Amino acid sequence: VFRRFVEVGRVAYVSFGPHAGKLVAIVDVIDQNRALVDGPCTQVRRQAMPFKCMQLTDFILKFPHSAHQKYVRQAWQKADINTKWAATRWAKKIEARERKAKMTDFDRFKVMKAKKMRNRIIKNEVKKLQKAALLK
Amino acid sequence: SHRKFSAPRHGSLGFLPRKRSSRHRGKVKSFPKDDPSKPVHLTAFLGYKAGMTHIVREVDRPGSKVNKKEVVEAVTIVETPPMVVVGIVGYVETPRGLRTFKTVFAEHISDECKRRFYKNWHKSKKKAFTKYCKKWQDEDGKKQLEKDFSSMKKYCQVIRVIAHTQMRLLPLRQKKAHLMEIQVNGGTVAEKLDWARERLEQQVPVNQVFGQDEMIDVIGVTKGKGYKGVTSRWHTKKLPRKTHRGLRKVACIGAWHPARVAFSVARAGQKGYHHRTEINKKIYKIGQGYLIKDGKLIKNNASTDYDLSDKSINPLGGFVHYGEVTNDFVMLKGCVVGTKKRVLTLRKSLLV
Amino acid sequence: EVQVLVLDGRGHLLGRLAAIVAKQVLLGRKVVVVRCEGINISGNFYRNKLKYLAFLRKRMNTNPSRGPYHFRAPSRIFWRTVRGMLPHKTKRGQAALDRLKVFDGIPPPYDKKKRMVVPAALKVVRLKPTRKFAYLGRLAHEVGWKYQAVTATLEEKRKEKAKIHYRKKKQLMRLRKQAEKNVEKKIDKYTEVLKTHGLLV
Amino acid sequence: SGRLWSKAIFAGYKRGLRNQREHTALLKIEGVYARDETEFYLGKRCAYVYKAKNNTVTPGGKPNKTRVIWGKVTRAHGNSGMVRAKFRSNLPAKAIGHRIRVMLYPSRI
Amino acid sequence: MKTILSNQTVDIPENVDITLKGRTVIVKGPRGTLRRDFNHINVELSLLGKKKKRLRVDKWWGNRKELATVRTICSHVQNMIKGVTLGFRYKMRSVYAHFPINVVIQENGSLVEIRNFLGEKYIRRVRMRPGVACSVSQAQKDELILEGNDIELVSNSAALIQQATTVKNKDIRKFLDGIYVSEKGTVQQA
RNA sequence: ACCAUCUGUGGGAUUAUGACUGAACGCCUCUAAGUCAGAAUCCCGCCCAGGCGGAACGAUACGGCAGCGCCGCGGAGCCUCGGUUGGCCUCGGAUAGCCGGUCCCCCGCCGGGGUCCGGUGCGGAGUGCCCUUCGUCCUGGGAAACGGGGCGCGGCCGGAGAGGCGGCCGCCCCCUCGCCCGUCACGCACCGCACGUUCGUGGGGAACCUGGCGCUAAACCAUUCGUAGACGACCUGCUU
RNA sequence: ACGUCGCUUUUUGAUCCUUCGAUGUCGGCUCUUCCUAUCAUUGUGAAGCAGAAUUCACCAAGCGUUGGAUUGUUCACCCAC
RNA sequence: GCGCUGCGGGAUGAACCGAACGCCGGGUUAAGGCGCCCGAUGCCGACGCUCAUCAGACCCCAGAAAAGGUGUUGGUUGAU
Ligand SMILES: COc1ccc(C[C@H]2NC[C@H](O)[C@H]2OC(C)=O)cc1
Ligand SMILES: [K+]
Ligand SMILES: [K+]
Ligand SMILES: [K+]
Ligand SMILES: [Mg+2]
Ligand SMILES: [Mg+2]
Ligand SMILES: [Mg+2]
Ligand SMILES: [Mg+2]
Ligand SMILES: [Mg+2]
Ligand SMILES: [Mg+2]
Ligand SMILES: [Mg+2]
Ligand SMILES: [Mg+2]
Ligand SMILES: [Mg+2]
Ligand SMILES: [Mg+2]
Ligand SMILES: [Mg+2]
Ligand SMILES: [Mg+2]
Ligand SMILES: [Mg+2]
Ligand SMILES: [Mg+2]
Ligand SMILES: [Mg+2]
Ligand SMILES: [Mg+2]
Ligand SMILES: [Mg+2]
Ligand SMILES: [Mg+2]
Ligand SMILES: [Mg+2]
Ligand SMILES: [Mg+2]
Ligand SMILES: [Mg+2]
Ligand SMILES: [Mg+2]
Ligand SMILES: [Mg+2]
Ligand SMILES: [Mg+2]
Ligand SMILES: [Mg+2]
Ligand SMILES: [Mg+2]
Ligand SMILES: [Mg+2]
Ligand SMILES: [Mg+2]
Ligand SMILES: [Mg+2]
Ligand SMILES: [Mg+2]
Ligand SMILES: [Mg+2]
Repeated sequence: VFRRFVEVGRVAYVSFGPHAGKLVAIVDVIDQNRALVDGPCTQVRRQAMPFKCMQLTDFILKFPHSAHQKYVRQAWQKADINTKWAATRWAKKIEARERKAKMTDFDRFKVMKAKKMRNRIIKNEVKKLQKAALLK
Repeated sequence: SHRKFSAPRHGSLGFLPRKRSSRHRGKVKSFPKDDPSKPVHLTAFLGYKAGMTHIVREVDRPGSKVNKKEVVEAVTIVETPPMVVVGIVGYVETPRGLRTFKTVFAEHISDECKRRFYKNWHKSKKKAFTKYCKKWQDEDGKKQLEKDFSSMKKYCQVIRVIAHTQMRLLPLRQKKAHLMEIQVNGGTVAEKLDWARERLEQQVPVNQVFGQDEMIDVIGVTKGKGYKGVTSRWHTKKLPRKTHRGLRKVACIGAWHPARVAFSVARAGQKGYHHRTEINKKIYKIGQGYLIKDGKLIKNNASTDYDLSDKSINPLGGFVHYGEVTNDFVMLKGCVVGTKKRVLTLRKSLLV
Repeated sequence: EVQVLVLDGRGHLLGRLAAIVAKQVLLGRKVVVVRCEGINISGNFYRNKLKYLAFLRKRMNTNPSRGPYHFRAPSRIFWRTVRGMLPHKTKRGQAALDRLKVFDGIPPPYDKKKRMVVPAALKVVRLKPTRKFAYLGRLAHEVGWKYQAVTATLEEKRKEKAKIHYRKKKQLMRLRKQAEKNVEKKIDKYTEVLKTHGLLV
Repeated sequence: SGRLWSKAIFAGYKRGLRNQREHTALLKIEGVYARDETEFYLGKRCAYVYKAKNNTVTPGGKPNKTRVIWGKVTRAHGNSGMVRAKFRSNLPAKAIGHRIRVMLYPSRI
Repeated sequence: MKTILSNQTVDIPENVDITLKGRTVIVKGPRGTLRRDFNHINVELSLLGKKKKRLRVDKWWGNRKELATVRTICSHVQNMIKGVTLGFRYKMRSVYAHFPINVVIQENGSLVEIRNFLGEKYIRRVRMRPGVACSVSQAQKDELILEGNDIELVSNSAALIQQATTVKNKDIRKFLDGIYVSEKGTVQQA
């Protein structure tokens, strides 16, 4: 039933802590609680990091365990995780949250005017589909 | 220290408090469980304690010393004139219990039943149900009543008929009728309403509720005795004759600790007039009331297949402090609670 | 936040939920707890049943009518748990206690309202999967609660009605997704404004 | 027109367990459930708005039933978004659990 | 410690179909269908292979106790595979010193009436678990044949009969009277 | 008056224990997960009482022009209690999994199941969604024209767990304004300042005026009864 | 058995903290409740348990544990059920 | 040290732990705490250990021993 496994090369998204919001690659497993992570292209140096702050992604890199950061960086750039991650809905949901928290007072006014109008265009078309289905 | 010799406690704590009953008419605290397979039937009836006589009968009890031998058994005569159904009440099963859903009354209500609604009938204008009865005639009322019956059909799980006794047929000073709710068991709820609607304003004889050779329960209020001491109320041992300050007492009403008198200690107070529910009172005879046949009066309800004497259940000179029993009666084995003239609730057995 | 906080009791731990509720009613915040029969208690059933039977043994010896009242209904058990967590012998605590309503099952009007959970009291969150737990409904039914079957029958009726309402919502939502695709040209420019500020993905 | 003030609850007075310091009030502000989030509200004017029987003068209006005790948020309290406030008169105990208006001024944002 | 991984795999016969609905195991075979629910055990069940099927039970990070259920589930599944292919046949023998134990089968193997156990005028009415059929052996006397697909139902039905015929207030070392399970086997022989 | 006579009761989870399936520990094992039988115990029923706990139903004050009910969100004013300062109208639930959408089979335009396709750090997202307040004038595009607004009317359907609420249709009147972006200027712009904004035509006690519709009682004492009783209370009767 | 670890406050001691401007002392009688370290009765396990009887142990205090001679007696002892 | 002494904590308490006291505001602590009563963990606290059909839960302090367990978790000495 499981689909995402902790393994050498698995790319994880850091949820909280000093490196919150960054991707890392699992280089080695220390024990049941900690793993040796290394984000060379994401500005996270090699260090121990608990599994409690890691969210597994659907990305696996191919490098042997405890390899030097050079080989982790080569595999990271070879698969080009940075652009692939940005194309995912996971990252898009993240950036949407940043934009929403970044809305100025003027932006909130502009979004509301758009909501007063778009939801209203959708409402009429819903009512039309109500009536069309009723006759049919 | 422990009591030197063991002895059972005097009286039962399961009949507390020993207070005067809040009701004069016996209350059915539990009606028999409903089996929809059984035909639609009433579960209870109201009667009046006329008095007691004794009978003679042959006992068919294999292995007994009275097998095929005649015995004398005391029986109680309960006068049960037919009851009139004047209303239907519906109940809905709620997580807080059973809730009275809707009540529908019949169009015509006798002055016997209407007396139950008034503390001083003599001074009243007897206006009860005068505007309600018009619902059965007005077109708006007829629809409203039909909505009530359909809503009771759709939502209620317990259906009861409201029935009253006919005090005009009894030899009592009281003319105010005792009204009670009688649960209707058997069938589906739809069948219960159909059955109960027909019986509206109709009379129900006792032989349609109970049968011969049936174990039934009798519910009523015992005979009042007034304020009684512990010797009579709880049957505690009388103290020695030399006892100063009186001897019809309980000597020790509790230990030093706990420093309060407990509820389990015998105390003086009200005795009798307590609501009680005695069970397994066998029906020996369902007697017929006085009948007029082709000019003559038929009153030989006390005649058996072996004593063809044309006599009524009434003892020579009439039942003492009750009167003459001219209506239907039920002959119950043994004694039942209440004085003479006490109204008794007859309920079907809850057991198998 | 809401004027009246309606909490589904199902899947929640009795004491944890009581602590959260007790604080809220002390801070104003009228609270309504429903499905108290669905509340769970940590530890195996027999241990918890022993605990409540031991509660039944506590009666004033001289006069049990004045002694502790053992309430059998799951609602009243939870209500008594909350009362233990309040200063109920002061006017402040009593006023706080009046702000709490507890119900077995979901009675009207709360059956047609959105019900909120408390993840700090949820059994799936607070208990390890290998620990035994007890259902307040079964525990109450075995200490003298009479209406386990009636509540279960009425809850099944309510769940039938709520599915018809949900099928209607799924039909309405399928239509609203259809509506957006039909008028996308007329709402394109408004969609970009929402996408620019993260209101849509 | 709109709310223009933040909702707060008069949770209780500054206290240990067996000693109560009524000159200081503890306020809970909705949306503020961490200590680091309280820095916005420090120094903001606070109002306990109630009604009495007699009419009292109203600034910029006619006399009505409304009275106010004016205060100000002084510092954070605990790790959970509570704040301390001092009012020009000690808050009456009947107000515990009631609404305190946390203003948007004195503004620094 | 907590072991990282512990798995046991059970084979599946070509004539048996197993489907998984989460932790619910549905086993279908010539003799019928058996369903079991394993929601009380936190394990991962997977089906492997297409030409020949294979069920694997996975447990990650379990303690000594959680580790023990891995073989328990596998044994239960193998029993279900046995039930739908060959079935279960629990043979009971009636042992009596003086009073023969008279067993009559009613309601097509659903009710077993036991008479004259120890000379008692009490007739024992033992109701078989659903899906379990009891019959009196024809080859050999004093023998009962319990047949069913669920080892647990068939064996519990035998247990109900065995504890029905219990000697009380007597030295049970003597008085070896009752119906006892003598053989555990299968309706079909492989 | 055991000194006569009658009546005394059914379930459930389980204890001890005995077991089933079954690992741990290739065997074994009543136990670890799972399951069964189980008793003067326990809990409930039966039975006694009946909450500063509810329910359903009846009747609701007259020749005085009186008392009352209901409607007309009728007209004001009075005293008195204040809190609050948008709404969310709902699947069931799972958690070693879940959510959504389709092409076929059977339950009868339903619903269920089997595939298949998506989503899953939940975006068909409560970290969410909906609504939105300065008003008006001139004036042009969008959007809409299947449109809005009326305790305006009448009717229908659904809701009983505590329904005390929700929806639909027919007609009449009314406006084509309402919502997005533009043109156009105006409103006390009260000269920096607090209790502003809402629910709200709030709840309660009255005292008037105003129009319509509607109603004409019972309780207690006294008396009586004696199925009752220390006194209260209680069961009763008082022109067919 | 030799040893050895405990529990109880149903005996007696030890102590003298409370009460000497006073807490009525023994025993019985009456009455309620409670404890279990269970005599009986319900369900059971074990035996040097064939049956009957008996003994040991478990769940268990729901229910019961009496009538007398002598004695002020608690306590004893006997008669009888 | 109490008596002669309040005050914070120890629920409660003459002696314990902190600390000794004019009437107040602000700040900070001690001992002790921070699920709710009840101020403070509403930290995405860390690493384990433990399932109790009499669990356990904080000086004084307010209940327990010898002895035993194929419960489980570590560790020691050997052996195949
Ligand atoms: C030898 O037996 C006894 C010795 C003395 C007392 C009386 C005392 N007991 C407690 C009190 O100090 C005093 O009571 C009274 C009222 O004086 C009773 C029995
Ligand atoms: K004594
Ligand atoms: K004012
Ligand atoms: K003395
Ligand atoms: Mg004794
Ligand atoms: Mg009842
Ligand atoms: Mg004398
Ligand atoms: Mg009880
Ligand atoms: Mg009770
Ligand atoms: Mg024997
Ligand atoms: Mg046997
Ligand atoms: Mg007698
Ligand atoms: Mg049973
Ligand atoms: Mg085995
Ligand atoms: Mg067992
Ligand atoms: Mg069982
Ligand atoms: Mg206001
Ligand atoms: Mg010795
Ligand atoms: Mg002394
Ligand atoms: Mg004295
Ligand atoms: Mg004194
Ligand atoms: Mg005294
Ligand atoms: Mg004596
Ligand atoms: Mg014992
Ligand atoms: Mg007892
Ligand atoms: Mg003598
Ligand atoms: Mg001195
Ligand atoms: Mg000194
Ligand atoms: Mg000191
Ligand atoms: Mg202190
Ligand atoms: Mg202490
Ligand atoms: Mg200070
Ligand atoms: Mg410290
Ligand atoms: Mg504390
Ligand atoms: Mg707090």
